[PDB]
This record gives sequence, structure tokens and C-alpha cells, in this order.
Amino acid sequence: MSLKVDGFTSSIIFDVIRDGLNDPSQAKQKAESIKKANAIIVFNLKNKAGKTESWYLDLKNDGDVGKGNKSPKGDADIQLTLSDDHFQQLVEGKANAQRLFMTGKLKVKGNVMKAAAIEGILKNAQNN
Amino acid sequence: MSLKVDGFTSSIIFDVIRDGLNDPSQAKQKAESIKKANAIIVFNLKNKAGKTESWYLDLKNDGDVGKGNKSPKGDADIQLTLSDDHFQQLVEGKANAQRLFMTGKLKVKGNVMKAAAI
Repeated sequence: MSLKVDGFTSSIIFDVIRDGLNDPSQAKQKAESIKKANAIIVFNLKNKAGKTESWYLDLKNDGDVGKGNKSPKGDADIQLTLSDDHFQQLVEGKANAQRLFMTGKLKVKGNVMKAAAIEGILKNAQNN
Repeated sequence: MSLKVDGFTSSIIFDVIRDGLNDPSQAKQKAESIKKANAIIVFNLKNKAGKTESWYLDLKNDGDVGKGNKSPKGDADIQLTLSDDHFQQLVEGKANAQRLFMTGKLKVKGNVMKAAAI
């Protein structure tokens, strides 16, 4: 879709990530991020209105970003649940995923060692 | 036991790993990392102040993380020595383990036999 959603200020970030990942001129890093991450990662964002919106970052099959809590090409390997404000802090680099986890701000389903690597995964994903 | 130690910026990952491994809602994630990894791994971290701290990751018995260079159920199978900065890079996804290895930044002592699966 156009991945931005009302009520989730950080959600424009998924539009940027999709564009950078899908850029035909980045075929190499896409293939490199798929071989390193080797996971479907779902983000369940929670806003200060009480709502839940989800997005998926398929870095195990062909390299897709989209709306929803399930990739159409598989089921999630990792689920990250956190507030819209904390996700935006994490992308801006003013919050650390491992500290967010330890203080109860980020919940993780699946392999925690790939969640720990999320902001590394997020850089090399769309880094044009 | 908060396993992180002052002076080792990366060591929070041992708290992260313990919580994620011991999470009761992840009984099956736990059960597979014990079933495939099938080793006790010790991390010997070195900081730029010259100190050494170690942690163990028992992933072949029931799956515990703790402080020190010796696991209480059976003892260490493979030992990894690296700096605090490089380990933090490795954990955060900004460095590759086998390239830390081929450049001498990461040292591997012990059994290749357990080491291959991690």
C-alpha cells in the first residue's frame, strides 16, 4: 500500500524503507540483507490512542515491505511490539533496542538475537 | 542477577538473551536453540581499560545464561574472545562474525565440533 497510517507518526518510515529496499539499483544489498536477516520481521506498533497497526519486513524470501502482521509469503520469524514513539526513537537512534527490551518497552517474539540486531538490520536494509 | 557489568557496554545482551531464552511464552524457541546449538558457549570480553569479563550461554542442557567462564551443568564447549566494542557491533548487526575472525578481532578456543553450530 502506501504504508503510512493515521495515528502512527512513525509509520511513514515504512514507505521510505520499502522504496530503498525495492530500488532496482540496490539488487545487491537487498540480496545481502535477505541472506543476513533470513527472517520475516513484523512490527506491531501501539499508539497513544490505544490502537495497534502492523507492518512486515520480509527479509527471507524476495524482499518486500508491506502492511499487516503477516507477510503473504510466510509467517513471522520475529514480532516486535512497541509504542509508536519508541519505534521512532529507535529509528532516529535515540533509543537502543536492547535497552527498550530490558526496560519492558519492547516485546519480542521469536529469536531475541535477531531482534537485538534490528537497528543493524534496518540500516543495511534500505541504505542507498 | 542483572548480568551486565559496568565498563562492558555490550554486556546488556546477556540480560536480553536470558530474558528472551527464559520467556515462558517462548518454550519452543528455547527448545530449538538447545536442540540445534547443542553447546555451552563462553564469552571472554575485553575492554579498552584492560579488563576481562566472561559469561556463559548453556545451550545444550536446559538453557541458562550467567556470569563467569564456567557453566554449572557440564562445562564450556567453545570460548569466544573479543573486545567489548566489537561484540557490541556483532550483537547490534553492524559487524560479521567470520570477518571479525579472519581479521584477528575474534578468537575461538575449544571444540570446532560444537562451534560450527551456534
